[PDB]
Amino acid sequence: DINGGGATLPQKLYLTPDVLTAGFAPYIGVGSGKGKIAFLENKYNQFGTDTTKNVHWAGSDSKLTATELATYAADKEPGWGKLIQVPSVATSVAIPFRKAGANAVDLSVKELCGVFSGRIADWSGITGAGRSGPIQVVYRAESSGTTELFTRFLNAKCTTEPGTFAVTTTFANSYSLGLTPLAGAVAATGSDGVMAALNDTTVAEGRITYMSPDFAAPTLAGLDDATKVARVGKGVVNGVAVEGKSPAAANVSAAISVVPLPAAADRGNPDVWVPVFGATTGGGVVAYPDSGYPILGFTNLIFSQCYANATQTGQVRDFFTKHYGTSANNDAAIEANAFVPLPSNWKAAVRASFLTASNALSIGNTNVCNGKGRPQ
Repeated sequence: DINGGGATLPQKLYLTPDVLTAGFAPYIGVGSGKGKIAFLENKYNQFGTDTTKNVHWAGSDSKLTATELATYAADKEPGWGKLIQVPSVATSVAIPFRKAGANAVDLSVKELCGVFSGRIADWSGITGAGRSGPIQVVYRAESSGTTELFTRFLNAKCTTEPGTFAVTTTFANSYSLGLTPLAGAVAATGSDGVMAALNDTTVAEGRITYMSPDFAAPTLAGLDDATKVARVGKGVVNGVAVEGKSPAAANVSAAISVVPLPAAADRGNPDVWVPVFGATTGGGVVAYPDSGYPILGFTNLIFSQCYANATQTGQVRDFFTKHYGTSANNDAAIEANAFVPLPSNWKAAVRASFLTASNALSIGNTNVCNGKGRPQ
């Protein structure tokens, strides 16, 4: 079997029957940090105790770092082939909370920033929410791609707090002044662990967090309940008050559709395949959108170009053919789990590099993978 795991943000998608195709073992959700280690170092111990198994792929919503890429290129690539890093689906980052009230909770970006910096410690500081009492932040204890996607937004947009947020996979390391300004912030492990803490009725109401939209509510409809999942984007544009949007996929799809393709000449560099958002467009960075739901990003796949086993090679190719297909694809399942399919031009680009047999980057390319590949 082909073994993968990593990011919890999309784990329920990858666990849905037939999203992963023949040969793929059930996906093991353990966090993006562990997913990257598992793949880069071939350490199945990050997935489970049966370390006779080899790792074949990972899900991650944390980008591979310069050091990770360079180390793999030097240590593993000569014998195993190039790694491949590609977007899987696009996603919002939802803000679920436990605080009763008939009023819609609609955070301005400034309010969001204050909640997560500690500047706003009481629900009464959220205009229009009709709520009062302490806010308690729940965050991911471990190295998390959800944290990376969220802190990338805070870094770009929270520009008038006392401190600043660094982009990181460890939330406790993000704010320059630390977590100390927050009173009783709670760390939990996994998307599921954070939601369990958020939903814990043995403690007082008031908790809030950042979350995969597939976990942030029991069903898609729940993402539109602003008494449980915050709208984000409240403000004033051209002199007129505007409401924020829910993190429903429909509210980020327009922004995703116009994300530029990875620069053609550099498509041999895995770093260019994962777009990141930022304050302004330029140098490969895509500006966070001024319309729709504001907090978005990509979750990604990490594979090898080459596998020692020919059956596994074909099975990986069959998965790419489905996941990036023009038709007979995973898009209905992607949408059903609160995510945004990749645009057609993105699917085509992924296929043209990693599937089309003649391409030097293609999975199982006979000239490149001659005598090479990750162990079965």
